[PDB]
Amino acid sequence: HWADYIADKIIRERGEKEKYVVESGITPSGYVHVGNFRELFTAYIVGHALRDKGYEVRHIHMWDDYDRFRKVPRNVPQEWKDYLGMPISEVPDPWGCHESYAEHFMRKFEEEVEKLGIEVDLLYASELYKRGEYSEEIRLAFEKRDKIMEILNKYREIAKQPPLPENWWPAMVYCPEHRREAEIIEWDGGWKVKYKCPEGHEGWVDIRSGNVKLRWRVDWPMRWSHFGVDFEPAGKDHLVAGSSYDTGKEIIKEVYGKEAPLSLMYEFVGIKGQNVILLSDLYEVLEPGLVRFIYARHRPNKEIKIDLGLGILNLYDEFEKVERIYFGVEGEELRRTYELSMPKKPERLVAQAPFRFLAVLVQLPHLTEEDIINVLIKQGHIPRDLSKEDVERVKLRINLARNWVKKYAPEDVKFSILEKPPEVEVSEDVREAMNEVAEWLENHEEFSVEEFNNILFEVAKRRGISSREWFSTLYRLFIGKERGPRLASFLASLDRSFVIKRLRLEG
Ligand SMILES: [Zn+2]
Ligand SMILES: [Zn+2]
Repeated sequence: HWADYIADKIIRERGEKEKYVVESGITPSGYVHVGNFRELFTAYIVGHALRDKGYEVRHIHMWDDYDRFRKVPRNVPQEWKDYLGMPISEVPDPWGCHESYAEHFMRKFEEEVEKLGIEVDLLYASELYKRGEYSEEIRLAFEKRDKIMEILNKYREIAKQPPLPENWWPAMVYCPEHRREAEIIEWDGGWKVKYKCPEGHEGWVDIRSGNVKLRWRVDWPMRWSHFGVDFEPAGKDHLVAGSSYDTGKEIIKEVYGKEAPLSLMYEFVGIKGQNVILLSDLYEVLEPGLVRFIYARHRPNKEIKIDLGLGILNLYDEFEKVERIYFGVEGEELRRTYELSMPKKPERLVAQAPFRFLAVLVQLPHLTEEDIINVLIKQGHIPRDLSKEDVERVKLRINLARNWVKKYAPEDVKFSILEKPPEVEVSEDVREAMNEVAEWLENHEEFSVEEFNNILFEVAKRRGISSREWFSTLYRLFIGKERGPRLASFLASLDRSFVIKRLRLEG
């Protein structure tokens, strides 16, 4: 919904146009994470609602792969200090799998975004620059140098930070002979700039080539001008008083005679109980649709803390419930959230096997993917008639539950069936109650879990047995623990004669 708002605020603020332009951008200096993805998603959701009003939109995702190589992350060979100063799109790939350093991190992210079904126009600074797509706007930068410096000192002073150095140029240079950054020394009134290469050297370079890059403060608003960016969310750090945005909101005006696009602050994203987290990490246990929904369910300035542990079970339940309400297959605002989280138009409900139950079924080794699917059918969680998408969705989720149990689930919920019963105190009352449950199971090949579960309380009530004594005993005889999986659906999933013989304390 907050995306529809900002949509109204965009049709209002900006004039009513034919096609709008939304933008997101990242520097591939390392692994683009779950926090960076929030920016692209925010641009996509607003762009999505914009189409929901009949307008047309272009979502530009800009890769600042032309930024210099400042620092060497962890896991990246230390022997790569030699490439600092070079643009990332020309720095080698530490692992060899790709052409550049920037490519390794860009490919991973673009692939992670596809599985989410989110479409965008990927642009590369390195290509736009080289092609001279920025020749003109770059010259203006030099033509309005004093103006730019004026603006940056205007804000630097509010924060009592010292003014820009006297011989400051709004752009840098990449030495053609060594490709490392270099301070610009001189300029004309058109093209050509002189630079003083680090160490010992001098030289001239033509702006019309691609070795004259606009420093970020100018480089951003120029970009908003070149393309017609109408909306572009950004990190808190760029929206702080005299930061990127405020300083660009002026440069684009006083230099490119344009109004800056509207913006929005998106907050932090992480996992509970907690070293970078990528979309790949969430994929190990979260369906792509779930990921999308999680980002559409929060307000931009409320941080997202995903519980990949025990709280993942209620996550799926709430998600499933909303999907059911959306298709009316179950008894208002969440409704539009479901639409906005989906890149494509909602087709129909797809078989939903309760995550918490797969976590249980997946811990019974004598069960194949087929067996699991069949259990789900008998206990009626998924229709008997499964489409292609349905079996495709249930199989993936089964794998997601198997992954969650191995790596994210707390130790408490792990269990294993005891092939033989343990020696445990069992009162005459419980004994007779288990005998009644076994008889009911022996005379009822078929039944619904819901009723089986009612029968389990009935027998306990008739004999006068508390919950802790009743359930902790059944859990102990079956899995050797005091607590365990929801009882009714658990027992129904096991070999029937195994449950009967165990209840009868004879096997
Ligand atoms: Zn690579
Ligand atoms: Zn040089």
